[PDB]
Amino acid sequence: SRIQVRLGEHNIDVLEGNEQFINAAKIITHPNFNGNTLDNDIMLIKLSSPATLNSRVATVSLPRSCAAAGTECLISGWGNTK
Amino acid sequence: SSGSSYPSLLQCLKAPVLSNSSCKSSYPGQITGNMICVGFLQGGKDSCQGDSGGPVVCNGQLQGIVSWGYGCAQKNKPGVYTKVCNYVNWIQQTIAAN
Amino acid sequence: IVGGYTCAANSIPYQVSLNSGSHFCGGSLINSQWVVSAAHCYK
Ligand SMILES: [Ca+2]
Repeated sequence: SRIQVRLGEHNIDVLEGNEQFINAAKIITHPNFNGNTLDNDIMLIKLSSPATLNSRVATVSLPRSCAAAGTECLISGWGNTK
Repeated sequence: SSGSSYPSLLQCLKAPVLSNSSCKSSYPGQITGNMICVGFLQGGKDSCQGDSGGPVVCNGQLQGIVSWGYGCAQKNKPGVYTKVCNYVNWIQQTIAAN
Repeated sequence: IVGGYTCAANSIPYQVSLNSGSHFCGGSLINSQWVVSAAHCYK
């Protein structure tokens, strides 16, 4: 039940300088998450301390409405590339 | 499409929100109202294992969370993503309480 | 990410890595002390 959140990363394999590693204080899964259908696949994590916001670290707005089909989006991660 | 390679450097991908139809055709009976498809039916470009949880940002707004799929980057098997726009109330309420 | 490119360093400032001994899932920073991710990433 243990998660360290790493902010300000680009190269996850090298400590670059800009990173803030903050442990999760509270982990809250959606009450209706269904592991079979994967319906409600969403979870909130409370950081043990606030992140410091700066050049390398910034929040992203929640949607003001749902998006039209055909909207271009940007998806990012360190997941498998093959 | 095949094998395993997990990067050191963060990866990015531009991809369009697919219409409900093209999303539901792809996964008959499996797409709920809390889900949207984003990606390409030709395959080749997709999120994959290790991307889960991450952002799908469109016009400066977090519209999706990397959720699931049938493998990654397969023809007619686009990524499926948690529709964040259904959850703003839950998110706010939870943040207020906690 | 399959068929993507390497992001410009520290573009995507809202992106986080969730780590339990190693990276396992991503997430997004939505205010200074709350990150949203996927319930199946629970650890
Ligand atoms: Ca680093």
